[PDB]
Amino acid sequence: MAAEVVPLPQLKLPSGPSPITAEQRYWRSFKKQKSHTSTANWPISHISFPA
Amino acid sequence: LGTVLNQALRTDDSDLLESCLQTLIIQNTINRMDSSLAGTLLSKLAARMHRRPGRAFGLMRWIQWTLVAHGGALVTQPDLINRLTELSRVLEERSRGLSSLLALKGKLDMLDAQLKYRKALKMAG
Amino acid sequence: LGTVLNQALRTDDSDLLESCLQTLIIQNTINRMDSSLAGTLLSKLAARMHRRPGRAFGLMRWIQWTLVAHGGALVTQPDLINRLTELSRVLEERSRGLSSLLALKGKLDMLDAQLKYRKALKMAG
Amino acid sequence: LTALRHRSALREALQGRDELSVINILRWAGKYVADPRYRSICVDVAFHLIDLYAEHVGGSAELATQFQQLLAKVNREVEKAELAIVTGGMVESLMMSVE
Amino acid sequence: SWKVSKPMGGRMSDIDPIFSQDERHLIITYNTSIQVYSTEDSLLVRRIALPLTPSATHIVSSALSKSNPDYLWVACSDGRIWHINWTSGEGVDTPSTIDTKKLLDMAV
Amino acid sequence: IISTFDIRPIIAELQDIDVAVGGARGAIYVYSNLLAHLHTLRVGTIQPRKYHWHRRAVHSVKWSGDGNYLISGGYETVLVLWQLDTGRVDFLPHLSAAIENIVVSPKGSAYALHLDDNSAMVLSTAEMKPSMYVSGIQSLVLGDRPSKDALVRRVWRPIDEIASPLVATISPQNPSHMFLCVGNGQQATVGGGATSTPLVQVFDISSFQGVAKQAIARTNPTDVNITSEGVPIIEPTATKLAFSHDGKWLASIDEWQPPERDTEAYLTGSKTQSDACKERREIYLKFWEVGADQSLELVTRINDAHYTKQTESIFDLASDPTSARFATIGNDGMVRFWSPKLRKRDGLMATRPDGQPLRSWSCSRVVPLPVHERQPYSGAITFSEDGSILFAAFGPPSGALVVAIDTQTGTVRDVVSGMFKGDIRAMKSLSSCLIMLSDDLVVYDIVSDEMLASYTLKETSEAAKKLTQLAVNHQSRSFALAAPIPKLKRGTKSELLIFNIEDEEPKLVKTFSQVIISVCAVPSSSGFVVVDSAAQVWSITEG
Amino acid sequence: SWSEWQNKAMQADELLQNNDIQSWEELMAEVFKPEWEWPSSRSDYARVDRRWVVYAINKVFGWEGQNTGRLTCRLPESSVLIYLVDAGHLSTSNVKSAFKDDVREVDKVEELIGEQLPIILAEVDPTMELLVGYLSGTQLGSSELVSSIKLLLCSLGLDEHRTRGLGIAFSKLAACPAAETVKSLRRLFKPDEVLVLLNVLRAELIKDGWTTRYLDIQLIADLMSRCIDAVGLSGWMANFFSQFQAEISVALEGVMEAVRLKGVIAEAANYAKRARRALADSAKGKAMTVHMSAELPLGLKTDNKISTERVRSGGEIVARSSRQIGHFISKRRGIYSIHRISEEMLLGAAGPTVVQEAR
Amino acid sequence: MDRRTAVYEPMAGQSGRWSKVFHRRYHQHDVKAMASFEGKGMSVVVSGGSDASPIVLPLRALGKEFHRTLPHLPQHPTVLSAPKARYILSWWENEIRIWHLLNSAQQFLPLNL
RNA sequence: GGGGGGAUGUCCGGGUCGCCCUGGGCACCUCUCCCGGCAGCCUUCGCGGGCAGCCGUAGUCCCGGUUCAUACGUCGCCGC
Repeated sequence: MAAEVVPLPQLKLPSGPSPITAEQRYWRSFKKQKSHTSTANWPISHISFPA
Repeated sequence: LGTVLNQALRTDDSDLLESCLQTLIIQNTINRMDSSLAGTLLSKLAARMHRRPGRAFGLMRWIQWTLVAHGGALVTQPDLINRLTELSRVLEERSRGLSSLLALKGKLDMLDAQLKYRKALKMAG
Repeated sequence: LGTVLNQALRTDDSDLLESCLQTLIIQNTINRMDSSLAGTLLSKLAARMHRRPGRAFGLMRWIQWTLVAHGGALVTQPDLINRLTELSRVLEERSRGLSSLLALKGKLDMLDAQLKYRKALKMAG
Repeated sequence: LTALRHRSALREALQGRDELSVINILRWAGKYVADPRYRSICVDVAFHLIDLYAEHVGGSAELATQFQQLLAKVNREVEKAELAIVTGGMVESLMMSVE
Repeated sequence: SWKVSKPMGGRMSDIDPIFSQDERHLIITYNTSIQVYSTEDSLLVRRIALPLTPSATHIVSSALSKSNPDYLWVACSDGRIWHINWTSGEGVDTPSTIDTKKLLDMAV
Repeated sequence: IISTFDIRPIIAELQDIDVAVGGARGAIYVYSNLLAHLHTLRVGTIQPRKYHWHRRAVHSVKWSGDGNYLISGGYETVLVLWQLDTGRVDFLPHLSAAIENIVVSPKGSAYALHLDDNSAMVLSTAEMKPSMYVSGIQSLVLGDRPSKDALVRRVWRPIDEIASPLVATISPQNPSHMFLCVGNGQQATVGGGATSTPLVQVFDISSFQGVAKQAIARTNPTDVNITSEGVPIIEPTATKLAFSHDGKWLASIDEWQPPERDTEAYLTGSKTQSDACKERREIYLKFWEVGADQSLELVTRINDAHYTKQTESIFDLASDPTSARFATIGNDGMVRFWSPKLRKRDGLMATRPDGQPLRSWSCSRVVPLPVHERQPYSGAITFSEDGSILFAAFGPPSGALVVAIDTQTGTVRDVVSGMFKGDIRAMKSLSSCLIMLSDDLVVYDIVSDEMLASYTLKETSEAAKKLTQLAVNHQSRSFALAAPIPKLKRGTKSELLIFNIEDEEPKLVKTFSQVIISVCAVPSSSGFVVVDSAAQVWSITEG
Repeated sequence: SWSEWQNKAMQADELLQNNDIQSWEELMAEVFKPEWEWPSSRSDYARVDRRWVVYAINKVFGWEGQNTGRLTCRLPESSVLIYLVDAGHLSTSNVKSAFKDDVREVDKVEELIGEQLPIILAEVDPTMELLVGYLSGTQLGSSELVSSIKLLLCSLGLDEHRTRGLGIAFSKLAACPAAETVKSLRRLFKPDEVLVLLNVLRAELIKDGWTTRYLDIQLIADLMSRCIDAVGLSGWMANFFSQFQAEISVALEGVMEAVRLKGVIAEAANYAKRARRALADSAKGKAMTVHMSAELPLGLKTDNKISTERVRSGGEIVARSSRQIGHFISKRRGIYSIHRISEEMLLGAAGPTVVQEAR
Repeated sequence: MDRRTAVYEPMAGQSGRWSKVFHRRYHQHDVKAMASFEGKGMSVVVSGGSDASPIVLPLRALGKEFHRTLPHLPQHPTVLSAPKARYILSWWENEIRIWHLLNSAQQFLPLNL
């Protein structure tokens, strides 16, 4: 039973009383930003997509 | 800065909160802050103090004046003592390590004293 | 002030050392002091500090600057090393309650700022 | 560094250095004493560096700044640790008055 | 009212764990026990318990009989020698002393 | 200094012998031909071939079969193979423990290893996997043959000693299994001056085989066992380990401090090296979820379970027999009740990848304990058999006191003082009475507020006073203590006392030829299970 | 052996109904092991048994059941009572075990008995030497200690036996945890009695010398902080608190100054001790590196003598050869040194004189 | 080049099979050259490396006698002095270095050294 | 480290004044026993015990100023 060579495990350090949650990273993962301006700087009324 | 701080702590902003935290003004701000957002301010100050250790002086000043101004305002709350509990936890971690750090401070103060003595000799020579 | 401190310590005088104690010139004074005479200065500063707890805003600059410029002469005197190693033992004994006394400073900085708060509110109402 | 404290070899890891890498480990120790999540390991590394390399501080001026700049941040971390035990008393006062 | 069971288990002594003939069983000699395991399934096939009782007398040596297999020679620190046979237990209750001061080793 | 040797015959006559002497300094000296050198007053110059790889003493050397290879094994947990036709060397490096004995099969195929952690593995050659594995109880043993690297006066000379009792629980939901704390090997456990037992094993009682093994504290089997100076490393010892009421949780405490030789640069004023090592302690409190296949999984780890200006020692933990709750008593004074909640930050729960939610343990209750300082305090706690009351002995010298605390509310139901002569060793709670031992042993009923039986135990050394301990049965109301008969050494005797709850006469008085290191209670039935130094296990039962 | 104690208790019951206190007191003297002379040590008392302790408290003290009782002195003039005080058997667990019958319905029993008992000892003796002995002898909870401090401040706030116990109870109430001290102090104290106590603690702080300078602790800060949190804003809500925090800031600056001087002075003392050792050996002639002048060196490092042992592989210890010792000494020389050989060396008696260049 | 010297003798039995008897690090740098000699009652092997010290090993008594490190400094002293002028003097590759000492030794019985 | 002595070098009252001594300060060599370690040889199964012990310091003919380190099974890309 030769034990398999394991590397050094990184330390699970404790987290403060407001960690970045799974859903906060999930909504931060909407990464790539493209800002398309409207014609003549018109305010955008409504966006929509079909079901 | 009271209404701005009220807005930031009531809608969970970051830009308004940081631009009002980076700045008398602090005393007027916490005195014109709403009573119900004091625990929200305590938690949002404990979070920044944990996440960044270099901002401890101003954040302890803010927490100090908040606990001065709205003391019984947190007692009339009392099912929300867990924000004070997380605050106690953060300050206990900040005050961890003090005896060994004092020993190391003395061990370095000896070197600084000798270096300043040799500079005081080298300026007169 | 270099020559007033020489004569005050050889005769083991009580009054003439105090005339120089209250008054950068202090640093330039002890760099020219005779080193066996310099240990006589440390013997009485350790004598007053060991008998009673207190403070001295001027002696922190005094004791440290002599232990650097004239601490290497401490090998010649076996009496003063034992007096300094019982001095640093009792200065630990004042240091044990620094944590409990800092928490006392917190409550007084809390209540005095809250007693001033109601007094300002009576003139505000 | 925790593995090098647990395996008894932190002194062996620090004892063979030269001037620039001592300055590098001092710079890491100064930069990262601030986090109390590894203040213990970082202070222990600074203990061993003071015990090992405090003899050449007049020999090289740039290390003499890095010993003075590490006292400069250790001096600001007692004031942070005293203000957090001042403020920890006020939180302790409020939880007594809730009762 | 209360009764105590006979001791089982044991610590494996530093005497060499001997292979059987045709390599199918392994004879491991513990303190106060000698037991034969099978090499294939690693389940024990016999446990020959050995009465040790004189504070520290220990099993000094153990070997297969080189004249005939499926025998042993087990010897203590004091003079005692057993000639048991694994796959059975004939020889535990009949030791033979040797009149030693203290028996340090034996080899067959 | 000769540790071992293997001779091979060069042959139906006997032409020569080849001797391989493994010495205690680490080397293996191969004397190639002896009968043709000493057959011929005068002899020619004989000169052994030196093969030096092991740092410590080489425990076993054997020639392999045909005679091409020289297989060997020492403290460094590595089976080494000297190629001996070339100059090369190939090794099976990371076993569990020290290679204490090797043999070669009658054919050339199999090796058989006696590993120092009470094990034997028949390996096959160049598959190099154990084709037969047999494990034992692996507890601390007072060895008969002392040690093979205690011959040459090392930095820490290995001593046959037992400093503390074995940490073991019989597990409910499967009372045939026994969880107990072990190190890597016996010699690697006792080496370093402290017990370094960062592993547990599950050991079958009904059929005495070690079923499985797992790490609790941090361990590095794949790193070097010895420092560069020569001291063996110590690993965090699992001091207190006790098991939940359900059969589904397990809470352990493991402590580690740096060695005393290592500090040397943290001393500033009146600080000695023991004070610096005591300041730099690491006391983790880890909660394990036990699976169906005896596999432990972490759920939480608490780095500082009792904290003030520095970390505080944790003296005991106990499981509530009516709920999933662990009480831990510390050196700050307070008793903390830990309970499992689900992970849920803002209503959004965190679940495992298969779908079940993640449980996490946290401090449900804090109870500060009253102190009574007349002019180094240790603790002990136990629940009732019903729950709903937790008895907490708090332990300054001679003046010490038990506090009976409610569980539903944090208020103190009772306090009882003046019942301890020295420092408290342990305390258990049978059906109505507290059975507690200090220098005295007292059964003290709290439903009557009256001590029934009191004994002044015989004065002995501090090691034996540390190694006395008891255990209650909780099914038939009987308790059982264990005490060696009066520094500890090899030949000592111990005697255990079976008491009933009601009388003062001991119901069974049996002495044993070796000192018993642990007593445990089977949870399903009556009786006890005892584990000896010369590590054999035997069960005591009424009827 | 319960029946023997039961017969002895029935005989003492017969002595109680005879109302002959003297032979009862002599029987208690025989059990505890009239004249009634004392051994002069609070520690050196012989060990007695719990049932006789319980019977002693049951006969001495008394209870009034009207849904809440009152301990009273059935024997207010008794050597048995002063022995219970000096031997410290007057604990709440002891008196509850003595009175399991009448108190089993009573709630808040620890608070009632801890409030009532030191009052009873103080009304027994107006000189309260028995109260100070009880403070020094018995295991005491925070309610008993705050009532005892109330009693001593009632007495004060021939003339030192009270201030001794005033010093004792501060140490005990500093040993107690924060919760029980705060709740018992808030119960049993008035918010002006606390101001009296805070003036006593200021007398223990300023007169001790903390605010006082030099050229002209942990057990009192706990009491001050616990009293301040026990009053809180409901008691106070002047300049008294501003001068209060001024003197506490002054004492804090003193303690921080003591920390800095502690570190510096301890390091200089340890260097001076080891340098004294090395200079003694260099005067013997073992030729180590020592600093010459009277300032401190930069690295506070002294060269030790070479150990007689060597750590070989793998960890073993062997004797140092004098050859290797000479090699390390050849390393320990500098680049220039004057090594005077004397005629006494050439005769074979003395050693040389080495003066080496300061590195 | 691992400053290592290894000694091989033939394995007993089979012919033409050598094996390393023992190795030892005699030098402090690599062992660049060595040559043997065996005659007039003297079997040596002299190994010179990069630390300038020729090390003489006994060949036939190897493992039975200690080796010997010959001096790296030349046999001629290469140090000469004018004592009336107190000049010490030494020469190597093409330079002559002359030191003057300016004072006695009786004067010094450390900042002035 | 102490308990103590023989002897080195020294100033302050000093002494008929010399050998030095008493009173104070002392640093070193040597002797003496207890302190911490190390080995041998008898006794006993061990535990322990007994006997004569060396080391706690300094530089060598040459020279231990050495000897000693933990495998294979398989690599790459991207995703959750």
